[PDB]
Amino acid sequence: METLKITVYIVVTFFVLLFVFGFLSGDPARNPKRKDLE
Amino acid sequence: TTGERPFSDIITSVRYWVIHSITIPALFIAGWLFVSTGLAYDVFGTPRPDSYYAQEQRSIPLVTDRFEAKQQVETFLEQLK
Amino acid sequence: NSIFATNRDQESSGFAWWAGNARLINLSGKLLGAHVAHAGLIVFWAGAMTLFELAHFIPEKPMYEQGLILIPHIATLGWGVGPGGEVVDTFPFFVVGVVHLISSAVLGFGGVYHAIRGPETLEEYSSFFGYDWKDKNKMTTILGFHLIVLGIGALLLVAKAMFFGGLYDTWAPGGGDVRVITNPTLDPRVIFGYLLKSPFGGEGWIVSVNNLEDVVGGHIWIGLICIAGGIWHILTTPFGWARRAFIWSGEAYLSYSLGALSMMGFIATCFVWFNNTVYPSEFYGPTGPEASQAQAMTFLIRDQKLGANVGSAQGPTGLGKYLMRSPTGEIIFGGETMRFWDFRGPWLEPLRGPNGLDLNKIKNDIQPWQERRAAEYMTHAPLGSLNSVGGVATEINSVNFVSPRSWLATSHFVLAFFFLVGHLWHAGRARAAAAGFEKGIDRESEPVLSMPSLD
Amino acid sequence: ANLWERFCNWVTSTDNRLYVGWFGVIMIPTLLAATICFVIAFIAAPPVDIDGIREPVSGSLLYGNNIITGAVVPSSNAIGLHFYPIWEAASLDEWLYNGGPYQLIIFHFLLGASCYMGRQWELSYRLGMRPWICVAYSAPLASAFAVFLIYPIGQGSFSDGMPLGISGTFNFMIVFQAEHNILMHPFHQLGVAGVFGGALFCAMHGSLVTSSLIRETTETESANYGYKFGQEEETYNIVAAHGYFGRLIFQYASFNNSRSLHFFLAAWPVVGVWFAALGISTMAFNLNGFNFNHSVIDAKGNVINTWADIINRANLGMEVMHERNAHNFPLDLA
Amino acid sequence: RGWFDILDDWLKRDRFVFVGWSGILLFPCAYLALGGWLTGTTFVTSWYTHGLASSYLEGCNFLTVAVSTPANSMGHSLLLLWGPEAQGDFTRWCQLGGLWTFIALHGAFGLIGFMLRQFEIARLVGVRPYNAIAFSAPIAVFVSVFLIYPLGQSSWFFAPSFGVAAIFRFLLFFQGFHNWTLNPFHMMGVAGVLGGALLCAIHGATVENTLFQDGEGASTFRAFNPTQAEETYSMVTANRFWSQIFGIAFSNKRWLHFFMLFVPVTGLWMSAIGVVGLALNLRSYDFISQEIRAAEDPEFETFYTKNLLLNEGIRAWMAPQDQPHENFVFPEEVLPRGNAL
Amino acid sequence: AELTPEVLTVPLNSEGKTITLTEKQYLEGKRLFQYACASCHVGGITKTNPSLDLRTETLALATPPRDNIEGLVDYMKNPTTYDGEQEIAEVHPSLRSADIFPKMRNLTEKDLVAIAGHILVEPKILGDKWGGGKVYY
Ligand code: CLA
Ligand code: CLA
Ligand code: CLA
Ligand code: CLA
Ligand code: CLA
Ligand SMILES: CCCCCCCCCCCCCCCC(=O)OC[C@H](COP(=O)(O)OC[C@@H](O)CO)OC(=O)CCCCCCCCCCCCCCC
Ligand SMILES: CC1=C(/C=C/C(C)=C/C=C/C(C)=C/C=C/C=C(C)/C=C/C=C(C)/C=C/C2=C(C)CCCC2(C)C)C(C)(C)CCC1
Ligand SMILES: CC1=C(/C=C/C(C)=C/C=C/C(C)=C/C=C/C=C(C)/C=C/C=C(C)/C=C/C2=C(C)CCCC2(C)C)C(C)(C)CCC1
Ligand SMILES: CC1=C(/C=C/C(C)=C/C=C/C(C)=C/C=C/C=C(C)/C=C/C=C(C)/C=C/C2=C(C)CCCC2(C)C)C(C)(C)CCC1
Ligand code: OEX
Ligand SMILES: [Ca+2]
Ligand SMILES: [Cl-]
Ligand SMILES: [Cl-]
Ligand SMILES: [Fe+2]
Repeated sequence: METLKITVYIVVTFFVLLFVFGFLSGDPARNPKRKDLE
Repeated sequence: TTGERPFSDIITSVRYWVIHSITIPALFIAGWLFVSTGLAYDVFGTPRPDSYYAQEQRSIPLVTDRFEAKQQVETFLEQLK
Repeated sequence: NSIFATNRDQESSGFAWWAGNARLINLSGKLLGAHVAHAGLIVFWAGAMTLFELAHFIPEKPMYEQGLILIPHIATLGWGVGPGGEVVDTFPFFVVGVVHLISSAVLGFGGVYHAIRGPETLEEYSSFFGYDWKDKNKMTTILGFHLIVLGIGALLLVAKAMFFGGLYDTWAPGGGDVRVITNPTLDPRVIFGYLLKSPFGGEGWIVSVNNLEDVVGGHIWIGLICIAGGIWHILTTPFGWARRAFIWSGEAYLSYSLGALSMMGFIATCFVWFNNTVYPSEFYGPTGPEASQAQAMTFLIRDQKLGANVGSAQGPTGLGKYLMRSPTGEIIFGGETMRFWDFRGPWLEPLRGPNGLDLNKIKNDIQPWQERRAAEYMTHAPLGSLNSVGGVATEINSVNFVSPRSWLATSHFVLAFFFLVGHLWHAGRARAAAAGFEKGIDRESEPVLSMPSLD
Repeated sequence: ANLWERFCNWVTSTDNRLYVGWFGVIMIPTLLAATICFVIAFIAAPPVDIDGIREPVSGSLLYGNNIITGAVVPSSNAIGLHFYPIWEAASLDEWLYNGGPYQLIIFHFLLGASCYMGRQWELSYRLGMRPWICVAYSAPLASAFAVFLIYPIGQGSFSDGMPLGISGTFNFMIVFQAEHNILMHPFHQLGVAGVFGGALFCAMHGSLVTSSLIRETTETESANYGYKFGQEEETYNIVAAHGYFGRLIFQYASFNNSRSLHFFLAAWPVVGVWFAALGISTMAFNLNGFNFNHSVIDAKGNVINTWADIINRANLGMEVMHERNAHNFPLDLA
Repeated sequence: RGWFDILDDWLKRDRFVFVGWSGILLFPCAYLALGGWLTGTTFVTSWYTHGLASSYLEGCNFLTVAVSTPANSMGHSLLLLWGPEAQGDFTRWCQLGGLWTFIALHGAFGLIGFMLRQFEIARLVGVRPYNAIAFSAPIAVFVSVFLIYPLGQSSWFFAPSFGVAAIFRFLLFFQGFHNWTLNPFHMMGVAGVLGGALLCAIHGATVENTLFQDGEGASTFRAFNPTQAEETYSMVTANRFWSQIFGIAFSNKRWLHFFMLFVPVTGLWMSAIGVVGLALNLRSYDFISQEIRAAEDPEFETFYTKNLLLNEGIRAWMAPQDQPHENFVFPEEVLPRGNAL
Repeated sequence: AELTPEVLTVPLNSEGKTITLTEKQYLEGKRLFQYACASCHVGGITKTNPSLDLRTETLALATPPRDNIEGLVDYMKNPTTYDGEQEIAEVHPSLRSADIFPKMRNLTEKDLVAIAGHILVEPKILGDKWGGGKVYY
């Protein structure tokens, strides 16, 4: 169970970091019109 | 447009409100008096607060006979002393 | 001469009447007006409602029996009450109400002024009070002023608790009373420990705060954090990473605040439903868990008086009728209230030992005041109809009661929810508007038409 | 371009058959976990002690259920609102007895569905659309949050969350009526107007547009071939449609502005269902439906029953029977 | 030339309220049904039929007022004012529940009138009569629930009474006595209603969020013209969005709108069929395999058996007051109850 | 039916003496009962001990008898267990315990008589419903 817990924690952390860094990676610019929004 | 005068023209006119400052309060008051004189009870056969039961009974005057229903209700109404 | 002569129409603004307030986005003077006048409305309500409550208040009768939500807030701050939350003086309630109501005239005055008489835009009048939503430095500066203002407000709670009479403490030794807090918790491991705990059962995140020392110390931290952050924002401008992360516009900022207020609303809902420390049950009525626990206490007491050995009484299912174990072994009340074993309250804690409810204390030490309180709470459970018929849904008319906890939880859930909807609406719109397609697709330049087919 | 840049480009790509996106990076694993656990549990899970009284309820197909009676059964009342992941159990056998699958499924589902909503915003932004489809979806989403999370919170237990099954749903509904008189609550009433109205307006709109399709086909072919995907011109005569509906009621009850019409189609069911969700979410804190029990009294003081009192008798029947072994004390307080 | 054609001309004139031949049936029947309901809920009792107060006059509110069904002893009497029960006495007629048959029958003919109006107007304007066709669903529902159902039961007494709370009672009765939630015909009905509301919402939202920019206003409603030839929103963009979000999408607007007709209409029709079965107590009450297992095995429990215990509660607790003509007396000791409650 | 003087005539004591309550007295008693008692005694039952109700026959068999005005007034000043054996002011609302039960604090002799009057009159109106619980709702 300890191994399962750690495995899930790492998995969840991995995807959450994808979400956060993903939306930090110039998201307003990812549209088909006005890109320079900073 | 359908040929009649627009509602917005009618309900913003002096003629309309002259007519309806009489008729609206009159209908409203007639309704009030239909109830306040107790006529509403008599027309519809609705029990007044003192007409659901005779003094001691706790049994509902339920109609149990299709064709003598008229008489049964009449009997129930007599039993209200 | 014309009805379209002003800028206050769809023809000039691009917004219909039902979106009328959107005409104010770049009219900083009238917008200031709207905001100050609105703040007036909030203050007016705090004032008028308190006086309404007081006029209707029978001081010896419990507050929670009287549809009060504001007097309980004032009482929790230590004003007007003594031991057990008894009302000793209604005048502090009168003062709070009057002063809010008088202050609302001033805000209302200034709001009306700025909205219809004062300068429509502030930029040509003053570069200090004027602003451009897109001016990132000016935005963080005003944010900064307000952060300092909020920091101060938090320190005012601290001041009240520490120097100006204290706060109502339901946990006060020997019974609930107003207590001066002399040793606020400053240890960041305790304070930020709350922020890191699970929101789930038996943990409850910040809603679990259970002593005034933690509450007061938390506000010392919040006060200083907010003041430091206020200074930070007046002295800095947003870093590159932040510039590229956000949308920079009035509507975007509105949307961020909407998401924040939604979150806070949901938090407040849970706070008033579960917490009996900053929402004392003396003032707000028992929590749902509390009243459920209180029922079990009540029948444990009655049946034990009759000769029942409550520790050994086996219920129909095999579990103890009065007492059982939690999943980690603590002795807890039985029946459906098994779910509520995380409940903690001053009437119950004296019966608690290291392993949970203590059979010897239950047999020997239950005081008449505990019996009274459990009975009171069991019969004031936060259940009732919309028309304020107290009790279960099948209860007959007789008792005029809905718990303040229910009024406050339901209202704030509804508000938190619509505020999330508002956040989505304005966040989506702000994105669309910044990118330039909030009004629809350019027929001559339809983006999907330049994309390859999916299949 | 570095590896992270390429990854971000693929994630947010408008050319993927199914859009991924950042909300999708959370949505995909959470929905797959919920779905897989749901399917395995619905087929093969052993009985679950939902009410914490050591009286296990069988939900799965292999343990004697059909499609209609089967469910993933809520976690134990002994658990309450405690977080019960697999790793908090001594064994899978314990986790199963206590209704662990239910927690795993509902939490992954709620997170996944919340991200489904974000994903709808996200793709709209990538495609240069207006942003509010996600706002419409917030209505059913809010309703799911109400029955799986908010109700459990208010009542103190996930054992009171809606079961993941057809008969389990009906159970939830009947108990809810007994305990909240939901029928007599104006927010549920708004919900009904929302869904009856939604279905009415769905049928109405569908019938009116169908009624006014421009002739483009012969009798030996489907009228649907008269419209070609992506054509510029409208496929029906809205003037004819309006001319019919305006005469059916009266001219001004009929929409002539298609934008106004389609906004109304969005708003009516969405607003009604937001209220439905708020009904459940506020009844979660026991502010219940109207109670007119014994509201009508005669001159002597005799109770004169109304239909509300008859409803109350039905509610009592539900109340006294539900969870027949769980209550030891006279009042059902959660 | 000729009175019929002259009458036809006048009936079909384009006025604010279209009349038509259909109006001769529709207007009086709809008016009397609505007026019957307002009159009964305002002034009329249910004391002699049900032992119930049912009007504002007696102290009921909007939620509790009703026009109640006649007593069970009336059977399926038409209960005409001049019939052998009321014998032309208006007051007695009201007290016997005559307004219930009044509203049901005038309401039925009014519905016929409305659907004829849908046909009449469609023919005159020159559109296909799909709106009338769609209206067959409300008609199937009304007829099955307010006519067929009580006609299979003992009397009109068991039809729905016309009232908010009264209708709620009808729902709960169907749960406790018919196990109506278990019925797959009701389930299809639920699917059509919820699916219809879903389609309504999703289509409305989709159009409103794939609009072309056809004006400079931030409020986008003005930028539409009733006579414009062009689609106001992008079908192509809508299709891509849903294909990528959900996996499938409409590509054909005509199919889309026909499907919007099909779903809620079919759903209502299915629920009507189930109610026709319930007229005869032909319920989906039980699963036999479940009952055989449960009877032999006192540890076997499902949500299905849990719901039947609730139903048994409903029947025993509601029956004596809900069915006063039966004169049920259930001693306290025979009432099914779990522990404590 | 109506609320007659006959209905409002209840035993004043155990010796056969009665008082006729005024309509006003009854309504005040009902109001005060709701105010101070119904949280536990709604409809004639007792929520914190359902074994003891407020039915006339039950009050008649209490010690001392409680099926009359004077017995009920005495109960409201100095409540006892059903056998008369223990004084229960400390856990039951009374004038004697108006300090810990504040809703009792300003009740006069006329107030208690009114409450007592309501308790004896209710069953004469409601029958089995009074003290009957949910079965009779
Ligand atoms: C909190 C609520 C609130 C507030 C503070 C405002 C504020 C404002 N709105 Mg918005 N609005 C609101 C809600 C609100 N609105 C709602 C609910 C709708 C939909 C009906 C609208 C629709 C709308 C539209 C379409 C427009 C506005 C506009 C405006 C601004 C100019 C109004 C004007 O020119 O007055 C002219 C009216 C008067 C002079 C009549 C008197 C009004 C005063 C303020 C009443 C004061 C009463 C008070 C009791 C006085 C006591 C004072 C005492 C303290 C001494 C103003 C800042 C306009 C705008 O944006 O300007 C550029 C605009 O076009 N509003
Ligand atoms: C946080 C908000 C809040 C809360 C929790 C309460 C709670 C309470 N109030 Mg107070 N009050 C408030 C704000 C609030 N009020 C406001 C804004 C006013 C000005 C009208 C008042 C004025 C007031 C008076 C005069 C009284 C109370 C009283 C009461 C009590 C009885 C409530 C009742 O019976 O409601 C009945 C329930 C309703 C009327 C239902 C409201 C439903 C609304 C209309 C729907 C809201 C949905 C949402 C916001 C709409 C969004 C639409 C969407 C499409 C965008 C209760 C303690 C009474 C009391 O006991 O005083 C001692 C009393 O006499 N309140
Ligand atoms: C958000 C609040 C707010 C803000 C930012 C402004 C901003 C402005 N006001 Mg407006 N006003 C307000 C609210 C506000 N007002 C209120 C509540 C009233 C009613 C009293 C007014 C009545 C008013 C009038 C009649 C006029 C203005 C004017 C001005 C302008 C110049 C003011 C100045 O010279 O400052 C310098 C002022 C000081 C240095 C003194 C400040 C001392 C304050 C009062 C005490 C500080 C304590 C604390 C922060 C108060 C917190 C209160 C809180 C609890 C609510 C500027 C655009 C003028 C204008 O627009 O010119 C055409 C003008 O004629 N205001
Ligand atoms: C109303 C309050 C408020 C607002 C609106 C802002 C707004 C801003 N701040 Mg300031 N800040 C504040 C208060 C506020 N601040 C206070 C009180 C302090 C003192 C501590 C600071 C100290 C501060 C610093 C040092 C910085 C900012 C920065 C910024 C900017 C970007 C922030 C950001 O990206 O957040 C979004 C957050 C992230 C992108 C990080 C991820 C956060 C995780 C994923 C969320 C976890 C929270 C969870 C959901 C719930 C909480 C519980 C949790 C503990 C478990 C933005 C202008 C930055 C800036 O540009 O300054 C010039 C910056 O460097 N702020
Ligand atoms: C089209 C309009 C319309 C329709 C369809 C109905 C329909 C109905 N009414 Mg309503 N009614 C209406 C308008 C209408 N009403 C209006 C305007 C009023 C206010 C005056 C009323 C007031 C009213 C009351 C008070 C009642 C009804 C009732 C009824 C029901 C029974 C009627 C009956 O038995 O008639 C029988 C008569 C006919 C069907 C007419 C037949 C005429 C034939 C065709 C003549 C035959 C001529 C022949 C061809 C000649 C051959 C010659 C040869 C011998 C050589 C039925 C549902 C009753 C009901 O609802 O009870 C519950 C009831 O009590 N109605
Ligand atoms: C201001 C009203 C408060 C919002 C309430 C929620 C209703 C509107 C949102 C529904 C979401 C549907 C999904 C998206 C559908 C969608 O995409 O809509 C799009 C539609 C048109 O978009 P536009 O871009 O033209 O306008 C919105 C902004 O850009 C401002 O111009 O938005 C509106 O019409 C907003 C109208 C608000 C004005 C009032 C709305 C009426 C509701 C009032 C509440 C009364 C009911 C209470 C009684 C029970
Ligand atoms: C802009 C605008 C608006 C708004 C407005 C506002 C929101 C405002 C306000 C306002 C306000 C917010 C106000 C106010 C006020 C107040 C006052 C005026 C006061 C006062 C007071 C007093 C007089 C007092 C007294 C007393 C005392 C001292 C004691 C006890 C008793 C008494 C109570 C008697 C609107 C929507 C229309 C629209 C258009 C624009
Ligand atoms: C007073 C008090 C206290 C305390 C408190 C505290 C100390 C606090 C806090 C707090 C805090 C410290 C907080 C917070 C927060 C945060 C947040 C809420 C966040 C956020 C974020 C966001 C929203 C983001 C977003 C995003 C992303 C994710 C990525 C990209 C993009 C964006 C940017 C959009 C206590 C409990 C002891 C007790 C009682 C009282
Ligand atoms: C039965 C009958 C008849 C008849 C009758 C009629 C035709 C009547 C009528 C009637 C009517 C025609 C009535 C009425 C009425 C009404 C009312 C009573 C009303 C009301 C209302 C209201 C109260 C309102 C409200 C509301 C709503 C709805 C919603 C929104 C808001 C509000 C809140 C505004 C005849 C002689 C043939 C014969 C025998 C029997
Ligand atoms: O777990 Mn499911 O159902 Ca809510 O109330 Mn208490 O807990 Mn049980 O009883 Mn009734
Ligand atoms: Ca203009
Ligand atoms: Cl229990
Ligand atoms: Cl159950
Ligand atoms: Fe459409």
